[PDB]
Amino acid sequence: PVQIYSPSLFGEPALYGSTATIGQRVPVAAVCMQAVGGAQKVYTYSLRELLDPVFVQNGNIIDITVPTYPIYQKDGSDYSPIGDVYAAHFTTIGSSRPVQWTTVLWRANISKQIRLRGHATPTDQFLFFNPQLSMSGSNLPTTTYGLTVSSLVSLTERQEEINAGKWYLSTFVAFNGRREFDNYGIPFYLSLQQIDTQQGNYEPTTEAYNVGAMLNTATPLKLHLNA
Amino acid sequence: PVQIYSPSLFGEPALYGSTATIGQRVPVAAVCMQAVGGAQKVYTYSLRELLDPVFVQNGNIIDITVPTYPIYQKDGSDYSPIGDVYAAHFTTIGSSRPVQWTTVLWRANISKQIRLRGHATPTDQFLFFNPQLSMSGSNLPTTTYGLTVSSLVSLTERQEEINAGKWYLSTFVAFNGRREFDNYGIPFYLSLQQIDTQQGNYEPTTEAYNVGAMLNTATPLKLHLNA
Ligand SMILES: [Ca+2]
Repeated sequence: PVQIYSPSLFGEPALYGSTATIGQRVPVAAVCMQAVGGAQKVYTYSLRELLDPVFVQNGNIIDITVPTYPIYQKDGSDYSPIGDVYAAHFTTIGSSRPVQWTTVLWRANISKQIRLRGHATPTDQFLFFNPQLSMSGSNLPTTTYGLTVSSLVSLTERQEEINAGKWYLSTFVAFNGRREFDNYGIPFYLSLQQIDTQQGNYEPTTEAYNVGAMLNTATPLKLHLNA
Repeated sequence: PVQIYSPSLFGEPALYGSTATIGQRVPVAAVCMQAVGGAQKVYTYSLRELLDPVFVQNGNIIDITVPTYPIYQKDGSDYSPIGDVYAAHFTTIGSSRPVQWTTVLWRANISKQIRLRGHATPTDQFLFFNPQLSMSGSNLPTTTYGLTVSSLVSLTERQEEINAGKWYLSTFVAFNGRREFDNYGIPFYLSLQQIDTQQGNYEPTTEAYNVGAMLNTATPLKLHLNA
């Protein structure tokens, strides 16, 4: 595996999860990941710049760009490649109400405006594990994580800028979803039902740190290379 | 300036702030930072182990051990050294209600049980910038940070184990406090008043990520060397 880190931009949002499919509905415009040699697809609105990443393997800084699979945009009925994925990692978060989180590291190969827009009927929800300060009695606090699920919305049309050569994170998450496909052993999940916006706390996992689903201090990303 | 990152242990709490002083009251047992050329001191119960840290300076992994100042424990009236500080950084988060935050990287020089015990009268409060998913209408969410302040408590006696050779983070924070002293340029602030548990949101800063006051994705700590 590759350990990944980078300074964040001023006010740059943290990684999060989005869903945009209910029944047969799909978003009008979104970031798409289709399986190699397959027609299956998942969607996302997650697009996070890595301002200046650093890649580390087995304690040594390496150059990832010295077997990739592309990442597309869906723009209406028109899919188009926007970059290539170098590493990805998946993990199941939770027990009786699992959240499947797939993070992919990719480098844009075109400097373009990426349109995001949900289906006209509200279908778009967003997921985040918000770190909380937990106190039981008069002891040292710990960090718990709650699952924040936004209410259903129809994502207003918007333009997001990507630049050739830059690195980007993109999650593909699902709430109690199905195994749609996998790419080089990394599964990709999809859920098709509205998510109850009332959710409890989720026990932390060391893989949720690796995929970036739960924030922690000085904790780098850690994904599998395409192999 | 050194970038630091590390994988977190299973469920390891994220960096938080602690205050333990009101008026002339000081904790019974806590981690102490003394001015290199003075008798001034600040206190904390923050003590977070870095499982397997990596230090990066100007793009390259470095061995930071090849001018340090000690970090002590206060145990009753007794003070004793427990480690040596290799890097530190300071920043203020907020305008009308500022929070002074100093993070110090240090390596333990003894393996023993460190005593934490607040004053008998409640004096201990803890502070955390909890990352939140905020949504304005039907648009992409952002990450805001609220200021979680625990209620006044008297920290129950406890023992925290440290091991010589391991790396530990420790914060020294204040809520609209005074600059007690500085160690190799990095100021250390102290607050001597109970903190109102009702607080608002704090706008992001790049320094908050570097010192680790606000969590972000794949974002390392970045502290100054001792010079
Ligand atoms: Ca002693």
